[PDB]
Amino acid sequence: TNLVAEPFAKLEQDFGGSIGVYAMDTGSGATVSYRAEERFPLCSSFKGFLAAAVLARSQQQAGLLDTPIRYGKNALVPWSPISEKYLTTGMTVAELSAAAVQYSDNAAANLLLKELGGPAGLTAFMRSIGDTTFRLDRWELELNSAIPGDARDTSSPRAVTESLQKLTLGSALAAPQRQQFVDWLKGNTTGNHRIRAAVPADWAVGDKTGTCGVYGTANDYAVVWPTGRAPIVLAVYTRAPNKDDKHSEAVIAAAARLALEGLG
Ligand SMILES: O=C(O)/C=C/c1ccccc1B(O)O
Repeated sequence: TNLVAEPFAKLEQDFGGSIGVYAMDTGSGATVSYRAEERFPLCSSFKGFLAAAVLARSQQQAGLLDTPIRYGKNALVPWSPISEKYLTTGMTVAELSAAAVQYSDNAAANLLLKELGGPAGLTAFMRSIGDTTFRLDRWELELNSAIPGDARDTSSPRAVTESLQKLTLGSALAAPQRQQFVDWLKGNTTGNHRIRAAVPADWAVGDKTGTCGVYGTANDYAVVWPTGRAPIVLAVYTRAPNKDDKHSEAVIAAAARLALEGLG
């Protein structure tokens, strides 16, 4: 029997679906795992790793991040509020990356995906950092279908957390790029009701959300700096068996609380 897991099982039963959690305390090595190796749809959470992949490329391309991109209306996608706002001015690669991370801007994400060689190019970047689980197969908005049993556009909570650690705290990015990735995550605007709702107000948090909508499917991953302590990295993913089942931000926050409470 796994007593640590019982509150998570109760939570997912109340929710009406499945919850996957992995959390790592980088100071002690302590972890919390629940369905941590199961696949869940990435939804928009892929956009954080997209931004990291762009940052990695910028390490060999002088001024890539500062390069202006003058996209047209044909690049726009529903829920592209930053891209629409800057349509008449253009945006730099860095601004597109920040929009994808901090507003889940769909047009910005697809524009950057194209620069990287599409979903397979982002998947290849994740392979290059040692992530063998992540797979992106489609673009926005098709990647949100979240069909039960479909492995397209999925990863696992553990693989997400391990890759997030490598990119934000480890050596997968050069230091200036690691810091930029962290800065973008800390400026996210979409996650106030998810992992951020689980952490004490004085702790610093960088996160990236995902919401497929269908099949009760939504998620969040975060790096969390408790004041004066080594950071925690964690991922919380959800799904549900019926297409019209609704996702729950409260369930994501509640799972994150249990993860923080369960850490040594
Ligand atoms: O970050 C979120 O919670 C939502 C992102 C989003 C919004 C509209 C359409 C697609 C997505 B995404 O999850 O792919």
